[PDB]
Amino acid sequence: TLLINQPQYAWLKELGLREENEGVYNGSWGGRGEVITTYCPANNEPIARVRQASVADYEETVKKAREAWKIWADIPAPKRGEIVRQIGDALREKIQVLGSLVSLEMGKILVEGVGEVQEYVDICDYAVGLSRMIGGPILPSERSGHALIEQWNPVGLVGIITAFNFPVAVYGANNAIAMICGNVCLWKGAPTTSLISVAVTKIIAKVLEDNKLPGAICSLTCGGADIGTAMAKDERVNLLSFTGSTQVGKQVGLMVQERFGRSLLELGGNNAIIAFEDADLSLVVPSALFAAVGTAGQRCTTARRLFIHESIHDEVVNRLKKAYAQIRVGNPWDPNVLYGPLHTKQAVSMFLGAVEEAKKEGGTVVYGGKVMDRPGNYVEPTIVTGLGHDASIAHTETFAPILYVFKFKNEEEVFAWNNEVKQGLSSSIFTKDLGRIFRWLGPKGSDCGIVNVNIPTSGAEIGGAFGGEKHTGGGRESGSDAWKQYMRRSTCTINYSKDLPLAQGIKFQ
Amino acid sequence: TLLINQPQYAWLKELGLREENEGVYNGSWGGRGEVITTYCPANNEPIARVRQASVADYEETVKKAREAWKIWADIPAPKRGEIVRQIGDALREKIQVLGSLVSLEMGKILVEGVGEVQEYVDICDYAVGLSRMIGGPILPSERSGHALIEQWNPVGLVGIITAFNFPVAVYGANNAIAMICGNVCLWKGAPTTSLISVAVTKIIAKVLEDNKLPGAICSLTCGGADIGTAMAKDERVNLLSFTGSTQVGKQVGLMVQERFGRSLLELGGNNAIIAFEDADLSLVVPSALFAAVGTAGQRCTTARRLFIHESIHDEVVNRLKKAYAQIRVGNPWDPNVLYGPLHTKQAVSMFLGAVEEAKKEGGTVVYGGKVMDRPGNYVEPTIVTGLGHDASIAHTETFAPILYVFKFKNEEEVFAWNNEVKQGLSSSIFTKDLGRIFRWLGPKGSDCGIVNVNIPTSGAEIGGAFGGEKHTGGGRESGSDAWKQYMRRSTCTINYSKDLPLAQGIKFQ
Amino acid sequence: TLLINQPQYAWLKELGLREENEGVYNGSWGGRGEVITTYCPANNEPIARVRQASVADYEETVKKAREAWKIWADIPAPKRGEIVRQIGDALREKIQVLGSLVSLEMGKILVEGVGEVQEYVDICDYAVGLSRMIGGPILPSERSGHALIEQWNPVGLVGIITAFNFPVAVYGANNAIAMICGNVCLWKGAPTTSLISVAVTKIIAKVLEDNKLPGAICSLTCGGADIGTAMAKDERVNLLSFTGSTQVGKQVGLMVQERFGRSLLELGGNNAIIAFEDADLSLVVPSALFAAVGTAGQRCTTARRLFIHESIHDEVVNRLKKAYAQIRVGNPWDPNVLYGPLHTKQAVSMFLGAVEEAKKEGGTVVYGGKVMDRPGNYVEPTIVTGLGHDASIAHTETFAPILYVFKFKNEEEVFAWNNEVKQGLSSSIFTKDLGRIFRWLGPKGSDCGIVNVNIPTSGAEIGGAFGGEKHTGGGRESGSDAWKQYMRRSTCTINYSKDLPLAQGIKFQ
Amino acid sequence: TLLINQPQYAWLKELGLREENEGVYNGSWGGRGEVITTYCPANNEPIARVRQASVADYEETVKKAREAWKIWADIPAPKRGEIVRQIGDALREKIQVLGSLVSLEMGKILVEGVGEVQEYVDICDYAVGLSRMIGGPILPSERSGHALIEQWNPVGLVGIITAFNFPVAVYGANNAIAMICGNVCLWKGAPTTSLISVAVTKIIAKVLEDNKLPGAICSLTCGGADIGTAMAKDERVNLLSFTGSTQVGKQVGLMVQERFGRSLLELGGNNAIIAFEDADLSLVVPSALFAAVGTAGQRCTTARRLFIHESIHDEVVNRLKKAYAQIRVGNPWDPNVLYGPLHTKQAVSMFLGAVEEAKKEGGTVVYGGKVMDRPGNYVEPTIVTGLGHDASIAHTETFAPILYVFKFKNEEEVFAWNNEVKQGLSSSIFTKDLGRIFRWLGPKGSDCGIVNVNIPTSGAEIGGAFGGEKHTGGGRESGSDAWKQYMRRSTCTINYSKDLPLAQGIKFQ
Ligand SMILES: [Cl-]
Ligand SMILES: [Cl-]
Ligand SMILES: [Cl-]
Ligand SMILES: [Cl-]
Ligand SMILES: [Mg+2]
Repeated sequence: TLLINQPQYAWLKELGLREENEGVYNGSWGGRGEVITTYCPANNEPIARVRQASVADYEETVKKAREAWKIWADIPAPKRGEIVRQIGDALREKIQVLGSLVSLEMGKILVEGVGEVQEYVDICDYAVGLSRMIGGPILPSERSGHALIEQWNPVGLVGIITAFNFPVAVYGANNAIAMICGNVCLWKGAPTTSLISVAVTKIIAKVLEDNKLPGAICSLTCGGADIGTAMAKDERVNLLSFTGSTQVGKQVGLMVQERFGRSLLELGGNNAIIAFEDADLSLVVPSALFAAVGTAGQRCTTARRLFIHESIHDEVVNRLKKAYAQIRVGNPWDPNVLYGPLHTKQAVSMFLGAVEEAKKEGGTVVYGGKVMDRPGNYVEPTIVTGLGHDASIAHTETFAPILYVFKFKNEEEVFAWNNEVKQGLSSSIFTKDLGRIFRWLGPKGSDCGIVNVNIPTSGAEIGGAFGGEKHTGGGRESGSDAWKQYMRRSTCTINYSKDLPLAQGIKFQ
Repeated sequence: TLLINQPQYAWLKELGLREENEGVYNGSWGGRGEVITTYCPANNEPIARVRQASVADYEETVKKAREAWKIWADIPAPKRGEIVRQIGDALREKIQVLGSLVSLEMGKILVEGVGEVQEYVDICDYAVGLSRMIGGPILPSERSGHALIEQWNPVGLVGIITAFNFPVAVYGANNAIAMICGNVCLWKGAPTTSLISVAVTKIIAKVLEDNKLPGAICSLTCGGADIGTAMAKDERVNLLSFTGSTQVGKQVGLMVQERFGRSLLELGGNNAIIAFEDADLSLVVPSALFAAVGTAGQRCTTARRLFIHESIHDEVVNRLKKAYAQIRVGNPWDPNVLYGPLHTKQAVSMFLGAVEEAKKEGGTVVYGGKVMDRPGNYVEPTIVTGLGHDASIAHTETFAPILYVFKFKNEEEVFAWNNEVKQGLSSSIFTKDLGRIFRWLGPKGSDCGIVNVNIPTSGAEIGGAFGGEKHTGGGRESGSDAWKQYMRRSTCTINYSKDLPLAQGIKFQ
Repeated sequence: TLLINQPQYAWLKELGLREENEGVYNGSWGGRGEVITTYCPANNEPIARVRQASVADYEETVKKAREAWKIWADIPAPKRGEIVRQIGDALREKIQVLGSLVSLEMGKILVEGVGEVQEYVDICDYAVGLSRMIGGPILPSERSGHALIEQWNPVGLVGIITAFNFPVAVYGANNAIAMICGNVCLWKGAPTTSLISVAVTKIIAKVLEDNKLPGAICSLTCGGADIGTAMAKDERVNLLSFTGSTQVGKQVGLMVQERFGRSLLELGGNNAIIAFEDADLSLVVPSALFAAVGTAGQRCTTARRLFIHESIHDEVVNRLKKAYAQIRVGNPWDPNVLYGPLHTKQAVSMFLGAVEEAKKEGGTVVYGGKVMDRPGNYVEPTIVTGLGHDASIAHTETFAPILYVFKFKNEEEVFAWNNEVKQGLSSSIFTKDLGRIFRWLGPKGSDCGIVNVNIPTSGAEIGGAFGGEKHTGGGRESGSDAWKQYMRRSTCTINYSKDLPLAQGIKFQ
Repeated sequence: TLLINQPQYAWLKELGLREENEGVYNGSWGGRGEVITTYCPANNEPIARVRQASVADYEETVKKAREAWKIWADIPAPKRGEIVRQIGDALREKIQVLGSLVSLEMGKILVEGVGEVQEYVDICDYAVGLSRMIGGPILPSERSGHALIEQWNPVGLVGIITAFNFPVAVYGANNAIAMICGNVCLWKGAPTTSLISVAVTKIIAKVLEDNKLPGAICSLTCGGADIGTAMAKDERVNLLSFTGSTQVGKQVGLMVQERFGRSLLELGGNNAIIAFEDADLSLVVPSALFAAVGTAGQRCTTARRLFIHESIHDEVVNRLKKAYAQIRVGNPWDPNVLYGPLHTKQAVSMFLGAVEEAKKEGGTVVYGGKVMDRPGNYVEPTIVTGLGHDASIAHTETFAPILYVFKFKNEEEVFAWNNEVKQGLSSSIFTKDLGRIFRWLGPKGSDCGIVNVNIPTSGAEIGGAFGGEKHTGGGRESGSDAWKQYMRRSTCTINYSKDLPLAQGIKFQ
């Protein structure tokens, strides 16, 4: 009954996958923990199985990774970049089958599965350039005969815990940057995307092996809360990068702080689009639709709140309704499909509960709101009007395609309503007004980590630092100087002179 | 019997101090909490009194500071820099009496009290430059017709909790940078340096008032653990900068993390000097003496571990003992005095406790070890030989002038011994060897935030970022890009084109 | 008959000026060249005399400056910054009388004379911050056991030749930055602002002398084309910063290039304001008036071309005409005056010549065009319509308040018309259109060094790099990384390892 | 008799070369100028022919390149980076045959021909990273309601004139950087490496055409001084990057300055190695040998002056002589060969002239000094002792393997002797002394653009800016912020507020 044993899924074996897969890699493959089966969310059929990490596997792997670091940190950063360049090429060679696996096991449409691998590929090439650039300034000392230099050095072992919904690119953004910065990595992906984690690790492991480097430089320990909690408490994990829910990330952040470790937290979002009276509606309507229903509403950057100026609210809602009806639903890997399943049946339950709560709280479902009657975890993309902007359910991140629509009149109030929630990931205004745009970008504007104009809430690219504020946790990935989170700064004074310190009346020899 | 009522301390009134002083400033002066008397540690005589903050004082002050922020954040950063320039000049005008007050209330020698004010003065002038420079890059977007900009904006209210031992400069470093970054400040200094906090706040208040700015931009709430804990828990404190012990800072860090605030932690040190066989001993011996006994061993950067190559260990110890015997002890304001008292009577008891534990664990006191028979909190500067490097007492920060001396043979082991403690603030090697110097600066070298060569563990200047790693807490102050900790980064994509997104087969209006 | 001998102008002595002044400073004051008398352009009366540099003076001064450099370059940059900080304070103390001298000898209104000194003061404070920041990155070498560092070091002697119209601030921007970068300076100002040059040099000389530094660090050799040509040809002048006409600057550039020196060229402008149909006309009209008539049209950044969309052309011209009639003319040191005299009688004659040329080429004088009926070099601020945008006189920089007005219809054509002249200093558009703004800032937009939006052509501040492209010469002053022009870059590889190169089959010992 | 018509050289056809090759590419291939034949310097046999550019070819190519720029500058920099990435891959695929062509037509050994292609490959990958990074800062304006941004835009057409001795990598460093900065390029290579220029252009043209981009983005006009002089005088060539002799580059620099263009000059070297008394002689002797004789002394970074402390001078010379005798001479494609021919017979004549001049100026040839009796342009690598450090011939760059050896005693004199020549490219000291190393790197140290320690004068890598000072011309290539030379800076103030300027007593409408 496993999909991997059916001839039409034989392409899975191009990624090195089998009926039962080892979920631990440290140079050798293994796994003594519980065996997990992952399921295709489009049809609820089992794909294949992964043997997860026991405690003993975790111990063995952390030790091997930290021994590997002694070799890896001695490799000049540009030569570490060459390894990352080869990882990029190795991903390129498997981009179609890896993207297909992302679609099969996670459930996003094929163009987004492929696009996720391409993002990892492109971050590799960015990191190759960074590998010749990272460092700090040489500064003019106030002391004669002294140099003053800012050095940056790897922190050591970077633990990377990732979420189900970007099962390739979040790891990749952390991996590429941590690697060129001289760190070794230990990955614990989401249990429901274990095959993706194994497949990516097979690709990287071959590059490391072909370059005669210890594979534990990019270690893997598949598991769930058990392994993740161990990483959060483990003093040997010098930096823990955690992408996931605010609820879990809060506890991870506390555990890392308890041991004076470093954490990089990429947590929940509740992202608003604001359409002012002067907005180009032919831009607003498709922008809101694709940002709200993309990935079936399961992006951290998904648009979940849409504020529309009262003068245009009804027209925008009507136009969105007509466009929602045209969304093409199907298997996520099938041609021209725009909309696939939610990742789990529990996500369907949370969807239904939020729709019910919105209705009981005075909202009107103007489109969608129901489960779809087909195999897998499909729900209708949903638009809710009439709720108060401070309704409890509107302030909650429900990881599903529910778009709460609100009216506003004035700029100051709607900026405050963007900022009033606990999350702080992405935000967008649609307007032509020059002053409003720079106020939005200013100290009295959006409080989010991503602050966009005339592009919706998923508007981000690898050249910038990606992340959020407030309960989104404060970490950054990929661009700008995000690399500094993966290294330790030292401020270094070098006395190269023959000068002696003042004796201060003491008779020294 | 208050020193401020005695003729030879009449200079205290030049700072605006009187017998009983208001310890709350938010534009108005007040203080309805407990009245604290601070004492001169050189003679245990009371100086004057300060009315501390009640809960109601704290609440009123936080609200007024956040109201002032609405005004302050709208002032262009270069004009904020002009205010910080005037603060610098106002400190210059009072540098002698303020330095004298540091010597009187805190107990460090006069040149260091004056020197502490000078560092604040110099940070002000550095911040004036920064006020025309802070910001982020404009990046090349991959998207046609889009701009990509990294913006930086103030976090809002920066709470600043400071230690007794640098009662002017730690606050000043945070104040000057936080101000040009567009933040308002709330200061809670050490209770035993309350008069210093009041005096500094009087200087700043006059500058703000002369510029017709709300005084709550630089608010003061004197108090102890009650006020500091409230700040740690207060969601209105956007960044909490904490300088203090690791024990207290750990709890502050956890409380801030619990509420997804920002913390900047500057915690304990256990700083090593390492002298290799090729070291210039005429440089090593005075360097170690002044870095170990300076400020009576009460700098966070004090040298507390001295590793000496076995070939020169006995010679260096003998030379140190002969030099320690020449240290000039007396009132810290008297001319040519090098060595004053410890800050508190509790510090004297902690000193004696550590000396006893050192003896139990196998160490030998070769110089000092006892309380001096004189008024005030004077203890002998102390040298202990023969302890194992991993002795529990050697791994502890005892904030007293106790220098633990160790032998070593090879570079790899002694670098490891530098790194093996939980603290990670400052570190120094003395050597002539070019390769050893660059290895010390590299990934297998010192793990501290300050990594020095042929200058001891207090070698730092305002152009660099100041702080440590590990249990020193990770925060940075003053130079390089430390300013970014006082601001929030946004990555901003601006679509300025008339281009519409691809319709993806949906028919839009 | 000298103004300095009349009681009405006795304040001139507060600047150390006498009836006859030494125009050479190299630590000693002297001048064996021709004695020049400078005149007040508001009343054509002689002010006082300056003894200019002979060739022997020039030779002696260059030698003393280069000897002084040996001392100055050994002073740590932050301590050089402290000298520059004190220069800023000394300027502050004389700001009113020095600004008054700028008004008296050069002729601009008092607020602009004072404002020029204030700009120098604020550049000093900027440079104080830079003095702790200048330097380059430490980069990750591809070679094991090697460091790679980018160093910056002073070029040596920076010659500074300046124009009459900013007789304080151009020198100051070069002086403050060159000084913190470790260079010594040699100033040759405009002959007609010799008293200003002497007065500034007296202020700086006292600071240097008070700090026990050789005065030749900021040397002065007053003179005309002969001294300027000598500097252009002198291999001992490592960097020649030249501010002045394109005609003279072209020759200075060729002379410096012939000897493989460095030049920093700040040459002529022909700056355009473009008002689009959507512009705020209540912003456009005052912006254009003040940018066109400010300093009697004698700024390098003066607006000389005004392109107005055809739909609003007639209205904007009518509003400009009504406002020009209200310009208040008089002695530039009187506070109601917006508008002072031109700098020379020749300038008045050239104004008249340009007006006649504009009429010959088909232009209509709609306001002004004539000399004013009063003593001093006063001309009417002048507006000319009906010329072709490619009229010869419109493409010429005439240093007089003549504003040439043109119609346009389309964005691409008017951007091209902005760009079609040989000058490339400043440019401004007035518009509300977001896309037009970013196209103006982009690769098909303005070709100038200053590219402004809704602020006119004088919109610049010290935090940015100031300068132009094309025949404006390409140099930059003040902000961003302009400091790099005053230093030499080295890319430094340091092998700190014991590794030997591969023998490649050769037998070495 | 053409090598390309012989079966042993059929591999040349892998580069698309034939008996007679078009030497003009602008999207179409042509060439109506003179047909040049290039010869193998190892045996003086003709290889193949190239049809060079006539004036009409040049004029059409410049126009086509500037038309192509309209498309290219509108492509986002990251997407321009993607093109450069594919150029790197296309070079990778041809690296062996292209390296072999460099050895055949230029004459350097095969590992260096391949290594030159590899440097271009790695610059492409570095540029891919930079394509997401280039830009300037957003700065904090002193003006309320204004933004201040530093923009960078392409200059347009970058003409690239290259020397014979790095016929791939110099072009590639300029091409990759100019391309990601949004410029189109026009290449005129050395006439004696025309086949290399054609082969590289064939590789790039295929990438451009495969991407449906106009081929004139990377245009080629093969020719000699006629085309190069036309480029130097052509106002349509916005930046002219020139690599070549100081003698030619001086005139190029003057012609570009005459038209207020931009030049990037990479001119001659006269690079010194200095061996101090404490140097590692097992490091010095091989370092000096390989840096002096590598590429038969035809690197711009070749070591030409060797200063040895008097205490070790005779020993180092004796060891160098014994090592020179082991240099393996032969065909530069033969695997066992270290030393091939000079590039031309004129180079042989210049070598002989310099050897006899050195003897006439008092030098002694202690090794070599003769032409080799064999086919091709072979001369003996040569060592000359006994010249004064200021002998005219030692101050001249003779592009041939002649090493002039000098004694010295003290550091200050030998630093001055490094600096006393007109050239300023590279420089190296060998020493263990920490203070001497930092003095060498400081303001009283080396005046060159490359300043090395314990690595010889060819020690450079792509992460750093490459170039020299003084008569080396000042330009930089490849790393750090060298990219700014290929773009134009604008300083942009944006008033986004509704604020109007102060009326200054004028009543506007
Ligand atoms: Cl001693
Ligand atoms: Cl629509
Ligand atoms: Cl040898
Ligand atoms: Cl008006
Ligand atoms: Mg003139």
